[PDB]
Amino acid sequence: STGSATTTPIDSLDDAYITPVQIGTPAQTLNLDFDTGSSDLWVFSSETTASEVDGQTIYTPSKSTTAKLLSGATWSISYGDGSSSSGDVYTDTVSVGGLTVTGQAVESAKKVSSSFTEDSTIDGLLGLAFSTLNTVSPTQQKTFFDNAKASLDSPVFTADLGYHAPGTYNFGFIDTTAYTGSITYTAVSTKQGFWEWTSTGYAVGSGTFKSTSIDGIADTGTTLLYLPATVVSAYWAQVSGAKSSSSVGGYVFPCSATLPSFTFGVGSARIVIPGDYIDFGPISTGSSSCFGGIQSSAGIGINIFGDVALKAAFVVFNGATTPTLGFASK
Repeated sequence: STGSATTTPIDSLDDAYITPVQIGTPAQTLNLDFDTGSSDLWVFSSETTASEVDGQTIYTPSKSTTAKLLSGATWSISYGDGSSSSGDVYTDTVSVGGLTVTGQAVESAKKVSSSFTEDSTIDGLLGLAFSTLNTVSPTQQKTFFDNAKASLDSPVFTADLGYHAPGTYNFGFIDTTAYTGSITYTAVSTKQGFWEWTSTGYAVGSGTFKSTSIDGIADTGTTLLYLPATVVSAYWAQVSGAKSSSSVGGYVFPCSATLPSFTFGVGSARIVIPGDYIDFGPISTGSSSCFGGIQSSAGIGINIFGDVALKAAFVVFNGATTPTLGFASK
């Protein structure tokens, strides 16, 4: 089997991407944030504290003839950005782009943090990291991909995120028309539960490539590119007037600037992020100070190849017995 679904930016900045997901019988379609950095499929629901729901579409398990309470199971998750959610668990039928999993754990939120409430466009998350990170207790549950894998034509999914435009998540096949050149594959460590890999270096603009190992995670659920402070300083030094602002929370730059590109290495291959992808616009409405899309990972504890990086590539998440990651230009 295969599946193919369009993923759409939630706003003009590509802060996140939503993908329609069919849950239950008859189908209830929710728009979920596909997140290769986590492993829970959770949704706003009829059980979510009413004051914490503000415009989201909810899953109502009592209206699904295939929903079953997973007795005794609870979940609770905290994300790198400080947001969180928790609740109980149903199993139900879940379909993405024509690919159907029966008996998928659907984690129903009883509580969500303010960041989730305040974003009316995201109805929940669909985790695509390794199932070892799944938070359901006392019986850990599998991701949608893990459940689908054996049935897929090939045990892979691909992320093709757009810049200020829709893109595609495919399951079970590689669309050879969706990228240019060849896909370069690179090793993955699953030791921390992530799609963790090592970039071979970077360049700023038309500058020389610096060969250096940068361990990080491919994370569709993180907006920005978080890299070591040395790398980030070298980038922003090429933008007149750019500076790190402790009050704003990262590097800012004059909105009148033209940003240089940023290149990262994948083996001997190179992925170029155009400068415009690094512009996250005014820090507040009407400001001439703009927020940067490349930020320091210092104090996150891990480097994160988030959407800023991934949207410059066609990315293969290869879930074979020994997982790997593939990157192609597009």
